[PDB]
Amino acid sequence: SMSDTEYLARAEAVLAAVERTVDVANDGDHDIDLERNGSVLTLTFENGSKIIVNLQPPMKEVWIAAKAGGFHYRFIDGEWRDTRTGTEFFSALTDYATQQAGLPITFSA
Amino acid sequence: SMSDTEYLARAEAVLAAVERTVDVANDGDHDIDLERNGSVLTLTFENGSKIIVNLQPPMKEVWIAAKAGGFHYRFIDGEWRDTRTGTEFFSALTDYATQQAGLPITFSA
Amino acid sequence: SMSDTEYLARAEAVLAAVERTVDVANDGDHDIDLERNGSVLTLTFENGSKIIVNLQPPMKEVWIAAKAGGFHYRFIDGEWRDTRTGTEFFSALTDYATQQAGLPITFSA
Amino acid sequence: SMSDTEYLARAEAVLAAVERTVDVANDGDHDIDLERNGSVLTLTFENGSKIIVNLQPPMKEVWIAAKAGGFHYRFIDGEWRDTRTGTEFFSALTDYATQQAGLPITFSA
Amino acid sequence: SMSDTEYLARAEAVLAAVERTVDVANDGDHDIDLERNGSVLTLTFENGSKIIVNLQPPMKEVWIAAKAGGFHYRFIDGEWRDTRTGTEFFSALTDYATQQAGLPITFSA
Amino acid sequence: SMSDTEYLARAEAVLAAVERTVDVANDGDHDIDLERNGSVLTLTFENGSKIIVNLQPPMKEVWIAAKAGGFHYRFIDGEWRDTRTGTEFFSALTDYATQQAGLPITFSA
Ligand code: NA
Ligand code: NA
Repeated sequence: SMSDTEYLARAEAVLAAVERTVDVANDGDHDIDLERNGSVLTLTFENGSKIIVNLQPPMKEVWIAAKAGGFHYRFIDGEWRDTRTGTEFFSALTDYATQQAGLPITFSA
Repeated sequence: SMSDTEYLARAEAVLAAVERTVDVANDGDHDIDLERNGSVLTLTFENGSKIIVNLQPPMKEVWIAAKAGGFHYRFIDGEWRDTRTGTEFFSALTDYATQQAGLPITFSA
Repeated sequence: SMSDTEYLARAEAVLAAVERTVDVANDGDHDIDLERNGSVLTLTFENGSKIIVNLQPPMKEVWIAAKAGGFHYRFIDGEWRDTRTGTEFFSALTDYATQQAGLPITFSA
Repeated sequence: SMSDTEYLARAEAVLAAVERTVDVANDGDHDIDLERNGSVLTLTFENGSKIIVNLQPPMKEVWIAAKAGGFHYRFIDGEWRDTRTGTEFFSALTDYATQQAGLPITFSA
Repeated sequence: SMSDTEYLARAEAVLAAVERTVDVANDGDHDIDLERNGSVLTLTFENGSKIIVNLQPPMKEVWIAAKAGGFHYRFIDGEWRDTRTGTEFFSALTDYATQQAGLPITFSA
Repeated sequence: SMSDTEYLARAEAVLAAVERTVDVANDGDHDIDLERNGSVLTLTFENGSKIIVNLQPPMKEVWIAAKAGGFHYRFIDGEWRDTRTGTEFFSALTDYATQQAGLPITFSA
């Protein structure tokens, strides 16, 4: 269809925030491989496991694919919420990334 | 009633973004006449046609009046959407302004 | 549960905006006592009356307690709205604080 | 020259913030006439006195003209500061507007 | 050294804004190939020419490489400015991209 | 003097960001005691050590007091920088907090 730049600005800002937090983690005790390609951010942990954060423009969503599964987030009333459970994006990502890093990594707005 | 400054801040920011993009277009190949008076932004293209972007505070809306018609936008879940079709504001305005300028003008958040 | 940092960032920003406006009022003709403790902002007016603005994280709300009563606000479609009447936050607070100060204090996004 | 949209976005946001605060004041005890024309905001107080807030793009400035005089503000290190005294914009405007309204009006970021 | 997330948030936001504007241009009369890889945004115009916008973290800069040359921008007093001429980022990019597209493309904050 | 609300909005936003990150850390493996009183944020780690982040309005600064010492930050060209070394705020705080928690805590804009 037509690009929705209001959606893209918000969704791209999520990818960027995630990348900055990983950069900080990598300054310290972490070694997470990070790749940003198009609208896809791929994190590869030291144990070889992965988390991908990406855009789904057709539903104006941001998605996570992690060891725990695949989760979809829509921006509703000021924040990104899991379309099934309502769980807020950064809290879920923190949970999944901490599981996979074996060392806390704290994502926060 | 009482002024809703949260609405006004968002709606005024739309008018301002539209004006900046037109200013840039006017630095280049365009000659669009721009007038900002109160909460009304009037664009007059070289062919004499017009687009008006204005506020409708009673419904917390931003409106377009263009050759294509009159469209009303409400801020829902992080963006300005056409109250009838759901089309996002800047994508619609891009379409209408490009029709009337005869040369692409690209509005974007 | 888990801290919702997207909610907290927005709600904390309300407390901060309220405090800045009171600081400005206090530079001039006002003498409002202000206390910020945790997620609770307490305003004590010259006549001894009070307004408290605080967070209610379980419902992702910001609350007012004032002479006029207790009001609850949720962030819906870009702004903080009274969960019962729909009244926008800063307009309501302006009303209540002006009643209690006996001199206009203007809160605005 | 060429329009500086980064400057214009910041400077226009000042005009908009000033207008919202006046709108709130006008909901209450004030009757300030407000006119926004192009990049010029004219406030006319009940006593007939005036304050104008406007843009000066050639120096990327925002200016005040008030009873107290004419003051020029540049954005330096995160805020708008008087080019002669360093006084921050909203604090100065609060001072001047309160003088002219005869009733406190509190401008705040 | 250590990742500067305040710099990265601002610089990444430039890349994202540029990409959104190109997306809009591509909805209309343009066909610009866009690739985002790491902190590098590559635009390939219909005539085969290129513009790259990328990060230079060691000096907290954003760079352009275009037909017109290589330009470096630092964030100073609220905006991205050419380190040699002071020209603001989006105005320069508009100039270079319009040269290379042969059809106006308007970048704006 | 007069309250500088442009400074206060930026400085308060630092305190709020720090608090949100600690809240997230506390959802996981951490137990950091957090107290926000006025413009002072006190963090008490499990080993009894402390970090305080607070405002210094007279110089428009944000300060850290940590085991490593006392550091002062001013907002210059888009970010908070150590007035002696130029080190950016969140990178320094990450370093100090990680030292004192004994488990990485990642602060990021
Ligand atoms: Na919303
Ligand atoms: Na700055």
